[PDB]
Amino acid sequence: QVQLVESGGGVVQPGRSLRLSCAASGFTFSSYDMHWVRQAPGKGLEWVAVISYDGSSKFYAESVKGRFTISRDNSKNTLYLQMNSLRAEETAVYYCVKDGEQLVPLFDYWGQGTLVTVSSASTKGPSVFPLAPSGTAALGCLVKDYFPEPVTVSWNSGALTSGVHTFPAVLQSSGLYSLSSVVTVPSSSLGTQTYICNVNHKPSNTKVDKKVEPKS
Amino acid sequence: DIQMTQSPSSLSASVGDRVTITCRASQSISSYLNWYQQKPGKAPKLLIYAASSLQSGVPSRFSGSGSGTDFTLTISSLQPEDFATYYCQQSYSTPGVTFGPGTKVDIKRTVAAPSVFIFPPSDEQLKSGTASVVCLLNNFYPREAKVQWKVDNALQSGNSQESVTEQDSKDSTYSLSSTLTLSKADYEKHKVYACEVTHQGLSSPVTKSFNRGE
Amino acid sequence: LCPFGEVFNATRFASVYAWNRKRISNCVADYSVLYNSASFSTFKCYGVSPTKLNDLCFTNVYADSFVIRGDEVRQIAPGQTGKIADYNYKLPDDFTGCVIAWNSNNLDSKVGGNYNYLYRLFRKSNLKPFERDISTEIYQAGSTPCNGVEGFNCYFPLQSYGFQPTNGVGYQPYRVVVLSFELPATVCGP
Ligand SMILES: *[C@@H]1O[C@H](CO)[C@@H](O[C@@H]2O[C@H](CO)[C@@H](O)[C@H](O)[C@H]2NC(C)=O)[C@H](O)[C@H]1NC(C)=O
Repeated sequence: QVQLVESGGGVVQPGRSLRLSCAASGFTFSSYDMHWVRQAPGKGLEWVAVISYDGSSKFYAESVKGRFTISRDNSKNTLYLQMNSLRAEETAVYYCVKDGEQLVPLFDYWGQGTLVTVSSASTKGPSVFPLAPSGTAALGCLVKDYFPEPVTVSWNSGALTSGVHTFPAVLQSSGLYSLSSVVTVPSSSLGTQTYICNVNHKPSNTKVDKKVEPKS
Repeated sequence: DIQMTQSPSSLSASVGDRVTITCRASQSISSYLNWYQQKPGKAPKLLIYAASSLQSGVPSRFSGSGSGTDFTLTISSLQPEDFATYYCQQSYSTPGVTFGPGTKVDIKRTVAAPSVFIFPPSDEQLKSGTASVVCLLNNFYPREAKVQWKVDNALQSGNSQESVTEQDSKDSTYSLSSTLTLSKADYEKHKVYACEVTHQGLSSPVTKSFNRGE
Repeated sequence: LCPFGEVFNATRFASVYAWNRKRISNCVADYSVLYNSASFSTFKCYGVSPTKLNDLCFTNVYADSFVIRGDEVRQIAPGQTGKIADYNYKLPDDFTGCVIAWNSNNLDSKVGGNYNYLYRLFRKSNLKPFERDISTEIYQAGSTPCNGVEGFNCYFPLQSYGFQPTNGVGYQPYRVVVLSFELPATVCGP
């Protein structure tokens, strides 16, 4: 019943600071070094910092030394990680981690993490454009040029669900996100049937609808 | 600086298989080596620590061996909730700790060529001032496939971006979308657009193409 | 106590070719005095996490100290190569201990340039782990013997560091201390 719960994530502009926080329970927080390890969006894992069981020693990965300060409070059973002068390439999920009773660090219990998105990109809703068709056919929508993430896409207000593939987003040169969702349908239906994708972006209060109809 | 490399970076296995992942260290790290399991969207969970000894609550079909620079993780009899990505981690240099790049294990199944579709830019998109051409590869296995954009019989590189789905729950296949991101002004300058796909389940490559216009 | 004060705050250090060693036994090792100094530019530990140091028992403590220039400090670790890790101070491949270093252009850089600090530039073979070599054999870099006389393809093996106060971030003097451990025990912290 060991449990860790990160807080304080979100979008931060390059240069400015952000402070993360972890509330820990289910073990004697008193005597267990605590670490922060981060995972870049489509990448792998990188240790960031460690603080000892009492706070006497703190150590940083040499790539965040002098920018990040780690700290803790044993009465609050919480852990902190102040990030200063953040760079754009440091967007990732940040996990707090309980050490495991060995002479060297090992990562015993992780917890689920807080996302940190570093980008100067202004909030924007997505433009939606159709991808239209002409045996078995395929059609879709391109959801383009939006920040921040997420967007969610359904088809026919949820009537069509089987055969949908909504793809992972791609962070493009602009700093904005772009995505497409496609559907594969019997071909015979393209004439009578109607296919309409709905897109929804809560952080811009945009609900946009587009109808995908064959061309010429 | 101490670098960890793992092999192979992709692995397809069936349930009931002996599975072997290897980690390799740029130098002797003795046996301060740990292994993690991560599933998509979840956090990493510890499997093996100090090279060889097992975490509590971890099934005994996991084992890790070796020391020095070469280490192994073994699933002696694969089970269905083991399909995940596995990492190693050296903890010798401790104000310089490093991980592997990861090895993903997915579900092995009968090979399936992709269905190729191509989407010229929309009428509405060109009105705004950019054109995007999407090439869709649909419900294929294995994950590993090649997509080349040819525009006027001239290969393109570096303005295509792509995404791929996780292995599907039901049919255990992948689907991919290559997106060539351009400009309306530059879209005009060329007339024949194509997207060539190479895959194992394709005896020879498949090209799908359109002419701007017609 | 264990005499870390005499090791780190020591007024003079050795040239890296003649690195100095002090045995440490039968005392209490107080690392809290090291942790507090955020003046140390390097502080890595091998075999043990530096946070767990005041909590441990050490067998064969040694504290090696010397001076090198900054962008050479990275050769003070297992499995390195370069002039320092091959011709001056070579850590083994199973090293257990801590390597601490700090910029010291404040004390070892002199107006105009401090040449007391030296290093070996040539050697007929690589150092063995923890070997100290203070010889001044002229180095036979040629095919014809040297007869102990300096010249073309006959080099004095030791060279000087030019520590002007005006040096780069990477050409400045660094003081390094290497704590060698083992895990009866005569050294334990609180
Ligand atoms: C090197 O000398 C300094 C100066 O005496 C020592 O620093 C003192 O340490 C105590 C306890 O850590 C502090 O309360 C003092 O305020 C410190 N004074 C200064 C000027 O820093 C330091 O401990 C010595 N280092 C070693 C390794 O012996």
